[PDB]
Amino acid sequence: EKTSDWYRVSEDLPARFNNPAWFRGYRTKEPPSVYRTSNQAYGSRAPTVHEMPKVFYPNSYKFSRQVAVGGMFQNNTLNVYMEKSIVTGPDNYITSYDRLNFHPSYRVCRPSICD
Amino acid sequence: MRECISVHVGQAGVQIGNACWELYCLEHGIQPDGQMPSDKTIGGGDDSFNTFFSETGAGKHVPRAVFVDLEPTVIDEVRTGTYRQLFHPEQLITGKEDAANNYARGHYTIGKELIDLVLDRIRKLADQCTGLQGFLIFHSFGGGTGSGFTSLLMERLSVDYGKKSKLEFSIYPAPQVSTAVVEPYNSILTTHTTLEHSDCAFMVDNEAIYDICRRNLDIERPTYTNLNRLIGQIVSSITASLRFDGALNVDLTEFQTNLVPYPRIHFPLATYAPVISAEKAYHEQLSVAEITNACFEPANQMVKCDPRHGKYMACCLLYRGDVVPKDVNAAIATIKTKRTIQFVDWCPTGFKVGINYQPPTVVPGGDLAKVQRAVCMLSNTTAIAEAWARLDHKFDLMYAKRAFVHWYVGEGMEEGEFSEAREDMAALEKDYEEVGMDS
Amino acid sequence: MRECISVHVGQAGVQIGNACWELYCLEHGIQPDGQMDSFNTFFSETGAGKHVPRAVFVDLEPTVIDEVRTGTYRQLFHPEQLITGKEDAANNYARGHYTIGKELIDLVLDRIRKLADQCTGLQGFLIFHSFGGGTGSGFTSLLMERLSVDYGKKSKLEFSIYPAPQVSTAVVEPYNSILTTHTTLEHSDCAFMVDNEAIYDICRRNLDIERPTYTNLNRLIGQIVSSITASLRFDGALNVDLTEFQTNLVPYPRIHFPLATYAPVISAEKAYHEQLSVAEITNACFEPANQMVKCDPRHGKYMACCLLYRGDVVPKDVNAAIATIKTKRTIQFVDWCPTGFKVGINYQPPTVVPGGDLAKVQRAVCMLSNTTAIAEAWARLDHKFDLMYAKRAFVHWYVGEGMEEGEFSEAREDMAALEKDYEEVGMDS
Amino acid sequence: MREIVHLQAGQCGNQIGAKFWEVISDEHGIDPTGTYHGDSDLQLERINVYYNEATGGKYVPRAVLVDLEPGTMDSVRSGPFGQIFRPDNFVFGQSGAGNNWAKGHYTEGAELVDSVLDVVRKEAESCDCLQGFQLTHSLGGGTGSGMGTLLISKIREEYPDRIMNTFSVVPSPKVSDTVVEPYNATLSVHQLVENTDETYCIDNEALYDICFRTLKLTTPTYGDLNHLVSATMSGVTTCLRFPGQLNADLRKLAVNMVPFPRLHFFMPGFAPLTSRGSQQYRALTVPELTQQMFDAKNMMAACDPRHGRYLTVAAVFRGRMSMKEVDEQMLNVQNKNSSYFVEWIPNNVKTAVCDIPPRGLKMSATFIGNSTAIQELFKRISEQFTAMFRRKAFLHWYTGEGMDEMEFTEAESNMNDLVSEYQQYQDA
Amino acid sequence: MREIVHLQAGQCGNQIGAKFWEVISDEHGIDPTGTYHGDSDLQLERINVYYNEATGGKYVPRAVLVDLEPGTMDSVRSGPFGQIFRPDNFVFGQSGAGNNWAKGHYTEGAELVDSVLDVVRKEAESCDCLQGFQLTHSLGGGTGSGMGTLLISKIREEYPDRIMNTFSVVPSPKVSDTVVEPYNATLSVHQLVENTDETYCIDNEALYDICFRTLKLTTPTYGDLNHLVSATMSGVTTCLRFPGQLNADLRKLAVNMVPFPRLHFFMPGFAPLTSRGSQQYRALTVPELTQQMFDAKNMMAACDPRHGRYLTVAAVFRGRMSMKEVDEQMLNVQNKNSSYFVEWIPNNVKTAVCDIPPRGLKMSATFIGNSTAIQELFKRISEQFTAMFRRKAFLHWYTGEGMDEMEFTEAESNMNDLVSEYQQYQDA
Amino acid sequence: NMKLMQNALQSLQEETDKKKQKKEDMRREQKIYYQYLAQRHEEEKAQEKEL
Ligand SMILES: Nc1nc2c(ncn2[C@@H]2O[C@H](COP(=O)(O)OP(=O)(O)OP(=O)(O)O)[C@@H](O)[C@H]2O)c(=O)[nH]1
Ligand SMILES: Nc1nc2c(ncn2[C@@H]2O[C@H](COP(=O)(O)OP(=O)(O)OP(=O)(O)O)[C@@H](O)[C@H]2O)c(=O)[nH]1
Ligand SMILES: Nc1nc2c(ncn2[C@@H]2O[C@H](COP(=O)(O)OP(=O)(O)O)[C@@H](O)[C@H]2O)c(=O)[nH]1
Ligand SMILES: Nc1nc2c(ncn2[C@@H]2O[C@H](COP(=O)(O)OP(=O)(O)O)[C@@H](O)[C@H]2O)c(=O)[nH]1
Ligand SMILES: [Mg+2]
Ligand SMILES: [Mg+2]
Repeated sequence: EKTSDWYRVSEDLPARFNNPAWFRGYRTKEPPSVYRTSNQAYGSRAPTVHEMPKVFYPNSYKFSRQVAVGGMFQNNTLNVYMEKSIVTGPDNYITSYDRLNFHPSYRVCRPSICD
Repeated sequence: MRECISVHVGQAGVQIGNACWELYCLEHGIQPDGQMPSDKTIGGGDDSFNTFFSETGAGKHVPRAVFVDLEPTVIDEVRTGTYRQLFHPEQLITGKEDAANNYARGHYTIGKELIDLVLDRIRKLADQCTGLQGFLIFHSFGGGTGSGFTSLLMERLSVDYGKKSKLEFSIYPAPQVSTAVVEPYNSILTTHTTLEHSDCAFMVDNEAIYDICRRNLDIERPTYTNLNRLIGQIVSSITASLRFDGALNVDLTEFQTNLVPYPRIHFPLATYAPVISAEKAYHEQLSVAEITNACFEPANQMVKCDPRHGKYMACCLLYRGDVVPKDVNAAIATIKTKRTIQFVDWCPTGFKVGINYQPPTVVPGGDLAKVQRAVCMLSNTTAIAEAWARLDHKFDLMYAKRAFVHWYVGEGMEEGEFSEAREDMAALEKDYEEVGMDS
Repeated sequence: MRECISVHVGQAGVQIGNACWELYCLEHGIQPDGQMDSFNTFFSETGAGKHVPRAVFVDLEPTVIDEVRTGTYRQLFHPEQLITGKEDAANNYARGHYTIGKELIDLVLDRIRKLADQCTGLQGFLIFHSFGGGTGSGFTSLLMERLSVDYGKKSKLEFSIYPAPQVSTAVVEPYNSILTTHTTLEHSDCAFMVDNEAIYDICRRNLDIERPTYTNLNRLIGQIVSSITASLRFDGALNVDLTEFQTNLVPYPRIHFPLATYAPVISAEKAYHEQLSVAEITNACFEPANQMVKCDPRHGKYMACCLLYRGDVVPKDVNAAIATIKTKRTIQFVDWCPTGFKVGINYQPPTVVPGGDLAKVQRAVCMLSNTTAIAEAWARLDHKFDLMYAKRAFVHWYVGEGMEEGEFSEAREDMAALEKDYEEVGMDS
Repeated sequence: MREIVHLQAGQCGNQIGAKFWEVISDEHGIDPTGTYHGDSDLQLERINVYYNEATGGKYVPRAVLVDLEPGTMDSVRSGPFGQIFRPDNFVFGQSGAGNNWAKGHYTEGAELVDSVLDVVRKEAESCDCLQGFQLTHSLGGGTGSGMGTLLISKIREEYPDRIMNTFSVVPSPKVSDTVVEPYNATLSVHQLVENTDETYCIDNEALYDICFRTLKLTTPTYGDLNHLVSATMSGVTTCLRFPGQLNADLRKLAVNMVPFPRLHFFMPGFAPLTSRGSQQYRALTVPELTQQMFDAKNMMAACDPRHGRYLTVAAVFRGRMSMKEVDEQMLNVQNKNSSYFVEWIPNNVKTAVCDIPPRGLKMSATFIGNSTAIQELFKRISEQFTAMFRRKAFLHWYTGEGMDEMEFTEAESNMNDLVSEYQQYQDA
Repeated sequence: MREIVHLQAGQCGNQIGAKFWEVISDEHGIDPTGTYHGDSDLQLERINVYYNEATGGKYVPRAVLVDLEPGTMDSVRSGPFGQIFRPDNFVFGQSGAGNNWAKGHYTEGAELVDSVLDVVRKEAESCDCLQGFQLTHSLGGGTGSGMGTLLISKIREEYPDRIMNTFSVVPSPKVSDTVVEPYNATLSVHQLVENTDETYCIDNEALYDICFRTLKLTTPTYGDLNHLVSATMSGVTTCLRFPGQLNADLRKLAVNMVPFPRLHFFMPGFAPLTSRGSQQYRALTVPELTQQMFDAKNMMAACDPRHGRYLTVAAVFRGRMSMKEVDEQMLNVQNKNSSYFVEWIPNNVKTAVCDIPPRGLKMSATFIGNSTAIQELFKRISEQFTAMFRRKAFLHWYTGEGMDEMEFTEAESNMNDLVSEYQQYQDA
Repeated sequence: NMKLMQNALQSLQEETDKKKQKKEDMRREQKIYYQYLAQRHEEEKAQEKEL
């Protein structure tokens, strides 16, 4: 009564398909009578250990529900962004404009604004 | 989320639905009384039953289906049979007095008292759940409520829903094997709605299933239970890519645009290839390239028309199980190598391929075998034009002497509807001609 | 790459595809269950380590299928190849070709079209039937007619039993055995004839077994068809195939008629003496006073000689024994072949079969010569078709379904031209 | 400071790109939980070209994953390295494209394109300086080819001076797997010739002949064909992240390559691809790596480039090698073969070297060829579109929602010239 | 430095070809895995001629094995040494050869000629220089003739300067192994004369001659017949490969032997052969070695040398040996009889003496001899072929292959002038 | 380069192990299922006789 004993399996199959004895709702193998209607032959026997599916690949949707709850992302923020710098320094900060913003090297001959 | 609704009509369509809902219940873990039988055991990764079941408040799954009949006796075997504790008791709609092999009864005078019930019960089902890929109805041509109420259901269901897709499943009369003399009068005249108001209308003959069992299987004298089990493995292969994931998966939208060229050429065939007796599955291989060469064999079609006379417009292939994608592409180019397998001059591509990882399940007591591989070959073919050529000849031979007409004309049917149906099918014998010649 | 997919047509064809497949299935280790890559020449594979021999059991008489299937080898020859007709053809080319022959082509198409997919590179078709029976002369004919249209240049060789001039089994048999070869000269590549009188001759004087059954004659054909197609399957000193002698034994598309002879026909009373040397076994081939078609070659042309060998073979004694054949002149010299030989060597010695007929054998050689001796002994059946087509006998069952009387003389002029060209080939080049 | 953003499009791109982050994170040394446990020290020095920072020293990759069906996003999140992606960065619709390019361009996908760009503007805000975006899609289906194009023509308009890069699965000639392929592929090249700075041609039939004849595999599934593309996308931009001698970035490979601004359809290939039986038998030297780059088998597009002249040729070598063996071995190609090379460019070869090899090899390369044989699959796609469109085979599934028919004969106007433009530059 | 590429085809070409690189690796000393097993360092100088330095101390065959039938591939991989062989160098066809030149040269040679030629152009391009070249194949069988001589002409266009050469096997002219082998062998040597530069031909009748009467060893298999060739055909390339006192090339011996580049037909055979019973009776001196190549007791090929005059002779040696009695032995065979030597040209010999002998033998040698005796085996072919071309029987196979009856008459006049060319060079 | 060599051989060993495992267990499970078929067939025959 244990399908991993009888057949090999993929180890992620659920316990319902692992243990076939729990499907108690099927018909109970009545000995035949003459008044035996033919449409009652549908689903007349319970599944056994041989008929259980070896592998199972169902489509989970838990992550998709828990992400698409509400609405998708959309930008409703004010326009916040810093225009960055071309040179790599943490002290040197020049852009397309304001090219004269840097720490001046200490010229000895004259103050640095005189070229 | 990705659901479908299965609407069953008539005595043929109910006994398909006794076979389908047996077989979807085996594919999940569901017992015949609901009750997902896990008892205090933990599990994670599920919701492969949203496409055909609904998990309710008590933990009991109830499917989405309405069962429509105009006969009381067929449905009341379900109400007392094993599956009585599964269907909601409003969803087994029962008529009162039957159509009795009559389009005019099933479409003009008896379905008027019942159509108000079913369109309330469908709208209860669809408002309940998110999306809708499409309905999958089941009917039969050769009977009254199977083709009368079905012709009234489809005119009303295409108005108020529209853009949601439909499918259609048919039981088509044979050349030889018939059960009624009313059979041509209503298999001609049911096409005024299965042309305008169906998006795909699949075609199944009783005669080839009567012959495919005696030749592939070691079975003789097969009854109607064995016909229902085979068509249950088609509907559980078209919709298998919705539930169980795969490398290449087709939804109901996907193969609709790859298979019908023009909007009046929606009459494809279907075949199931690895049909084999469970003794014979021990013997042969049934490889990945064996079972695709079998789809085009004239002995293993579904409607008795010779496939070596028409030209194939399109093909959709629905593989199931452990299939690798290199072996599929080795198979298809071998078919285009052979030059007795005919494709239309404006279609060099030819094919649509789907692959699912779920193996085809077995049914207890079923004469089908357990095989790791399966395929269901959909095709639109010019050879089905030669299948109405044995039904127009059985209609005008009837109609000239005006036999069996006085029943229809006394029920609100006018005589201008008979000959209007004959020209609307003799028009379609040119639509399947005019796209046949080369340029 | 080595696979000879076959198809059986006939009670004769399926009895031969029982008792030659005895040695075919004891050459490999398949016991009759079908369970456990030389086997892949014949046997397919399932998923689960089970086989099918790539063959079809076509026959219209419904007795041979059940009688073969009720043997030991029940589930070995698997039951979906078993193609059975409802009523037999019964010495009638018209029944077996037209009114019943057209009924099961839709079956034989499945069972020969699906077999092509299961080999790496398909070699060709050996086929099994007979000539003195109508459904073995008809479906084989229509099989060749459809299949060489559809496929074409694949290898096609025939196995059959030809009426030896002393004794036969049906009355007007020179009719039905001469109509059915209007397509074997068209849609096939080669042909084997083995008459059972030439085996009744040898099965007393070379094995000391008086009173041999046809199921004892069904095993020396197995000891031919072992060494003929067994060179494909096992890497010998020179790995020779059947497309090889398809090319090599055919000088004209008319004269494809080889002569089959196998060396070890020795008793257990005789096995105390033969040394199994290459000289004595190739003598047991090329002395045709004890071979498998009953025609003495001493008025024939000694053209093309394929020699296959299985076992404990040394090339220096092979090239000494074929040189020893070239010494003596009692096998004379055809003009346009100076040497005209072939050496094939295989390293699996043949399997001694339980319930078999002879003792321990180490060494095997089989020969296929092209010789015009049986081509000129075709003239006896050709001349005695005329003695029964002088007086309009038995034609009425034929003519009802399509053997109209024009074809009966069409085949006559077609096959008188064959002897008229045999005479010009036998005129010295 | 030069960083890029890796957009993923469609269902074919989500098999490529989900395998792309299991190759980069192997290289940069990140666990599936997102925390650095690596060996060397310069390995995370340039981690910010691709990745990003979070709290507590955990690294998240940056991307945006689009689809029109919600099934793929659950498959990516349950992958082996599927934990590290941010859950905000997945965007997906509710109804699939159904292999319809028109649905994925007008009616089913245009609701989504206003929500992908809000993710993209959030990732492009975080930069120091963008080198350029990056996209991965498929030219055979509906939601990769429609909406994945509609991302391109709207990103390019609002970021006009960035180096857009794409990776395209070009449809096969005849071994094909969709009936309505040529309507899907000819309607995408119409918008892909004028909006991409480079675009790569990845045949799915040259990606099987590699896996049979030079790797000798037995069951080549999709799990490793995503890996063969995902080694080329890492190989082009190794110069961006890691140091070396003669580095060449994602942009300096574009300038040297495209001579006229409509001819940017390349054909790539990866140099050491060795069967596992012959791993013992390959000799590690620079000339033996070069004969694999120019072999006709390791072309990974649908046309053999011996039927014409290469226009410009790249070679991005990786590892430790003398750069005399690099610049001599490319010269010996241009003299032994001379008719197969355009003679109004006097040197057709761009080279590059970096010092950090792929994990598990001594050295590797990435060939890029702008061959003139690429007109050939442009003819075979266009001939299977002018046979459908003679008598309007499948047209009513596309026309019925708002695309008129003249945007189909406008496509071949913008397609049959591009066949000719390779022919006039083929010779003289 | 000098390298050699190898092309090899078919079944009989493989069986001779599997044994050759088995006994190549004896003197090179290579592991059955492939790593170094050298016993001295003078044996490891120009091992690079045949082997590429695969890493690990490894070495590989620079050799291409092709076959159109995989059923004789397993005779090669399951050999005693068949683990050296590279799997990329294997390429295998699915259609059978059919024991036919015309099927193998026109029909089934057509599909795989590009696949072999691109691989051979791959391996030969990485050479700094290709010194010599060879092919091991047969003439009595189909794809060894068909695919064997087709591919010599296809590289002949691309590589015309480097020296190609042929190790071929005439089928046995005494007892046949196919009935009509004048159709197979003569239609394949018709391609072979202008395909190649030189021709080596051994026949099995000279091989069965030695083990019967001379070696006193009964029962030889094809592993014994492959031991009088696979050291012989490595026995001419000695002085290039292992360094010697008087070192010589492979091309330069092919340069020094002739003043007129028209004709080229040799016959190989190994010199130090005597019975294992006579192993200790008969090891005396180096004159005992020279009294074997000169005498026809050693038959090299099927043609008998006593029939006609020799325009030249050549005698190579391995190992340290004398000089004055090298001068003696070329004089004492001149004085007693001068019918072998031509009476016009006095000087014929090319005595290349090496330093390194093989293991187990001290004074090794190999004989290549040009005379007018190759005429004899073709003359009975000109008694064989004209008996079968006057009736035209098996040509019914050959009409539908793709050719007419005019290639048959024209090719025989491409040989019947050479028989006339040999017989008037022999005269005067 | 040698550590690459052992990684190659390790992948060879893993591949042949997995192939033989799949062959062995799937043939055993086929035998089990066919014994189930024989049992159910004989039970249904007894049902026929009883009716
Ligand atoms: N394939 C298949 N066809 C069936 C089956 N049962 C009935 N049919 C078909 O159904 C046809 C009868 O039409 P129905 O749909 O039953 O019409 P009806 O129910 O008899 O109409 P009313 O008697 O007025 O209720 C027959 O011709 C059969 O071909 C079945 O189980 N399988
Ligand atoms: N040697 C040999 N001959 C056989 C065998 N089976 C049948 N025959 C020969 O076949 C001839 C008549 O049998 P068939 O050819 O099968 O004729 P048939 O029974 O009418 O054939 P079908 O009607 O098609 O079944 C007789 O001459 C037998 O000699 C066999 O197993 N071995
Ligand atoms: N290279 C590669 N191609 C794939 C993969 N999966 C699917 N494809 C290709 O994608 C094409 C169809 O893609 P499709 O699913 O329609 O893409 P979509 O329209 O974005 O959903 C086919 O030609 C397949 O060859 C994969 O993992 N790798
Ligand atoms: N010396 C030698 N000869 C061989 C070998 N294999 C085959 N042969 C010769 O090849 C000739 C024809 O052999 P065959 O198999 O038909 O040629 P193939 O088809 O090209 O391999 C015969 O004369 C054989 O003696 C071998 O290993 N060594
Ligand atoms: Mg009804
Ligand atoms: Mg019979």
